[PDB]
Amino acid sequence: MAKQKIRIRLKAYDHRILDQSAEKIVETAKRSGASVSGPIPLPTEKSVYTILRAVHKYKDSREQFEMRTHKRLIDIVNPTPQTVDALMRLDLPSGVDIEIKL
Amino acid sequence: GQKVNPVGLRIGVIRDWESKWYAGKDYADFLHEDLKIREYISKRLSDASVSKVEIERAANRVNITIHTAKPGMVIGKGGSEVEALRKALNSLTGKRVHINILEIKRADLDAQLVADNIARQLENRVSFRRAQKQQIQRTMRAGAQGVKTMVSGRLGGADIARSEYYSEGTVPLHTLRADIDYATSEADTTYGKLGVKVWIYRGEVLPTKK
Amino acid sequence: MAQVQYYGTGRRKSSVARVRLVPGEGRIVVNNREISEHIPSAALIEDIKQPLTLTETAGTYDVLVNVHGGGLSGQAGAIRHGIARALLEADPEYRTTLKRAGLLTRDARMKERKKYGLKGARRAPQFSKR
Amino acid sequence: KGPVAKRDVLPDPIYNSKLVSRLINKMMIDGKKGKSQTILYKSFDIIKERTGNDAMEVFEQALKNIMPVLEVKARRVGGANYQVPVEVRPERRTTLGLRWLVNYARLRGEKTMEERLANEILDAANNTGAAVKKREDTHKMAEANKAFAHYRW
Amino acid sequence: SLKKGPFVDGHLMTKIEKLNETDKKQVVKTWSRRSTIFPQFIGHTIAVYDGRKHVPVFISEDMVGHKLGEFAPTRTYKGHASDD
Amino acid sequence: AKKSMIAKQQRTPKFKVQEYTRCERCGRPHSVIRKFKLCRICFRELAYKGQIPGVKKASW
RNA sequence: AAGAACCUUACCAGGUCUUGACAUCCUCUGACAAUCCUAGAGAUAGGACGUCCCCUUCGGGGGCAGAGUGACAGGUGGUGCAUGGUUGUCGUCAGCUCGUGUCGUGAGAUGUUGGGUUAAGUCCCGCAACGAGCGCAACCCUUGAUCUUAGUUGCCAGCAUUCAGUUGGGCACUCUAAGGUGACUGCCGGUGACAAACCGGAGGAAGGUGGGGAUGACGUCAAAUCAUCAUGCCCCUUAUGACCUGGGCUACACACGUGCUACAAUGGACAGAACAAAGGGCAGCGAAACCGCGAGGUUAAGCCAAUCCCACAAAUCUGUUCUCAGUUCGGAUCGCAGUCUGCAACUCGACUGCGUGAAGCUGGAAUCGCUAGUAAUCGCGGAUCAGCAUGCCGCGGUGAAUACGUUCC
Repeated sequence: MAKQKIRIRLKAYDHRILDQSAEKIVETAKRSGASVSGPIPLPTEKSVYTILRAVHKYKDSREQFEMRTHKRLIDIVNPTPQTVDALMRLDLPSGVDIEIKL
Repeated sequence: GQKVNPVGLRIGVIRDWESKWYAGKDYADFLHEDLKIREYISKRLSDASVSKVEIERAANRVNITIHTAKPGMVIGKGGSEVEALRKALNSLTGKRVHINILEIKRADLDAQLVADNIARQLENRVSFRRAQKQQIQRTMRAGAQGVKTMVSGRLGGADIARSEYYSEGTVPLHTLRADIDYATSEADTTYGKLGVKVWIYRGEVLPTKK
Repeated sequence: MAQVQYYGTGRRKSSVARVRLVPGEGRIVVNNREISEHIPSAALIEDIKQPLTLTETAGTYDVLVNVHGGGLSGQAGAIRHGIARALLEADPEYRTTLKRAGLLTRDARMKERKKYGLKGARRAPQFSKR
Repeated sequence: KGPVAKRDVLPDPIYNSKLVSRLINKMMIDGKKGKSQTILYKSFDIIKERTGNDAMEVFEQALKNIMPVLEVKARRVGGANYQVPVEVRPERRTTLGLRWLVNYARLRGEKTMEERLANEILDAANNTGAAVKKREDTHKMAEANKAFAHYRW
Repeated sequence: SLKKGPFVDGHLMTKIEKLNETDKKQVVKTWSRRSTIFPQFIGHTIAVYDGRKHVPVFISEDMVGHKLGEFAPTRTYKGHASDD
Repeated sequence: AKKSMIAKQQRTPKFKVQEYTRCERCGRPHSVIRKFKLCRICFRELAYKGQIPGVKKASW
């Protein structure tokens, strides 16, 4: 009964942009479609960075700026070509890492 | 410190980054092209002026929207100027471009503009004290819960060095919802450069839910 | 789908455990291994088994537990808090004696993140005047 | 300020009592409960082997025998130091007892650490050894010079 | 080094080759001290460029795998105050 | 001599190993992270300027 | 200094250039650019093979080179006793001030003192003062409890399957990240003016600013950085500039600061067994198979990664063995033979095999850290990075002793 299915994945630094993008990318899945799996959470990987405060010495004082990387997955049992043609247009967001695979 | 920049704290919790995008195979190259766009907008800062440019990119696309107190300076007559700028940027970025424009209401309220203006006043060799007073009066005309301002380096050419600051109303940088605008500027008198700083407390932001 | 059994998650310092109090002989099972075997010898294992003995004594219920993360003592402590909370879910009435026992809460504590300029997240290597 | 709360130790399963757990805390080095565990059980075993008696009894008599009744406390009010004798807190009593116990046990020089802990604890049982001698030395520094710490301070 | 093999810059190779086949010229300066001594190179005397001054170096049969520039130390001794 | 240095770097090295990392915003070599090719101070000032998401600062 | 073999590098020595290595204006031709040979250490010069492109009725447009030319360009040159900018320090100490008014000839004072209370100028009450601003606090992040939403690459309990959560299935649970719940002295008791607050107890996953981080107030030290950048002034310019080879930044009689490893039987050595977290990876991580004692190599699957790889956790536990000594303690130093990276490992790289087996058997005077998951200690990862991490930044394992107290520093 198992069959290959399209499984779009999203990635972004900001999360509000990411789950707004998730809602926008599943909303097209809902119309002219069926089932529509929700956006399941992924572990997310941050990158820490310690940098010196002073231009010269005083290495004892520093600061940690870091960049987290969120990830998400979305699925749909029915390929439904009409919402795939609808999928081609995406006004938002400029900052998103959608990836399509079947 | 002794004074950490509020702009380095406000971002994230209460304000958006000046340039948002995603990366990507080349995180550096997007940053290079964007910093270059800052380098040319800085050339546009010479007279046309700008408070800030917001930037967005999505693979072979860019959204370098501008907001400025004087919108017609960059549009020109017939809109030819924004087009020529669009070509000048298209020649460099190597990708499609469509620069946007915005006209801020009560533009004096913005920290960048008042800081650039008082800096130009320092270029005009007007007394720095009276200039800061006119700053506080003008921002008072702008209407705000609290405002602070500061200048450093040579002042009137007197003494080896001096620093001054004036303020009125609450200016709570330690507040995490303060939404305080921050600005810096660099005057260039023959006696020497003049450091410029200004803090603008727009007021607390109340979180929403649906 | 078999005979009814209670279960209680129990973690400590990034070591999570999933106990299952199925009634039976009372022999304990950790990762398909005996507690006498999985952590020889180790006497502390009896301290992992103490809360059941401190409460009326004794059933004794069989335990099927699956634990992951942490070291041996940490995962064993997870077995302890895990059988403790499961014993809490056994009957509501027992909880009163449990207040005298403490033996719950799992106090969250774990090694502190290192401070910059410090080796032990608190310790400073050295100081010297002049 | 004020007094601080102190945690009670998890009781040792063998022999039940928490005080033995206090030994598990003190004898331990490099943060190893297991090494203290092995030396503890081998200690009970070697006590079981020579001169038969309950380990808890000889241990109890030993710890009762190694607690000082008084202790001096140096204070420089002027030229040269001036120790002040005072009655010891029972927690401080068992603390000094166990610390001088493990310390002198460390220096016994025997090839087996457990056997020399045994010889040491039996020396405490027999009112002898370096530990009892040291408590006696503290007894000498005390009493003989308690007059400055009579009821003054 | 490693394998295949010791590495002269290669100009010294043709130089010592031509000097071996004919002429038998003696004493020649070189800036490339990195080159290792070779069996074909034997018996030649090279002025070695330490930097401050060239130091001439004869080549005994015993030296091959040692670097040609190793024999001349750029370092100046010692220098110390009160000897003995 | 930073102009001479950036001129030295932008030109192709005689050997590929030679190419040390350096930021474009400033000509200072050394202590430049390779992953972002920014100055520690370059990245510092841009950090107060805020160039990338997000949080910032000193989490976890 | 988050990587000095060359480069970096600035400094030295030698070899070379003067509108220049780098930017612009002019006139001005011409595409620019490369393919090799010759001489040289390179730097570059001497030759040929070569470029001679794109839009225009001929003026041109375009990068770009070359030529000359005045301009200029250039300095990690001097000045942090000219600075902007950025950062230490007292100090995450609780103070520093202003508006109005009052008092004082005046400077100044009152407010900010006093009583109680607090980590706090914290709150409360009173007070010739009433307010307010910058801080503390709160607001944020992280950690812990729980719910809801959402179940793959992650998850395996209930079911069958298998060498294997691996494969059917399950999407409970662990786990994952969004929105919520929860702590506020609030509930009780006592003290206190019935105020603030403290103490005790209950409730509770966490109790009395829960733990940690971020958050550093007016200012002090003419504190640090002209050498990140920017630059006032001063100085140099066929040279304080530029190119290159090699050096040096690693010196060596010694002093000091700061780490690492040990001086050993709670141990060393061997064998077996067992428990992590977090981070990194496509110019990359590189499994498995095979070759070599080892380091690595040959070859190559998979992985843009909750899939796969870096990758095995180490202490520990279980036994065997040595039986108290410069030792089966420790590893120094050096020799020989290999190996990774790189045009290239002499100066001045790392690692391995073999051999050699310093000193040190716990350290004077003196001095440092730390109140609990802290000290103690064991391994792992990353930034750095061709190669080079005992340093730095993190991750987790194991995990205490003591706090009578403000006499003294």
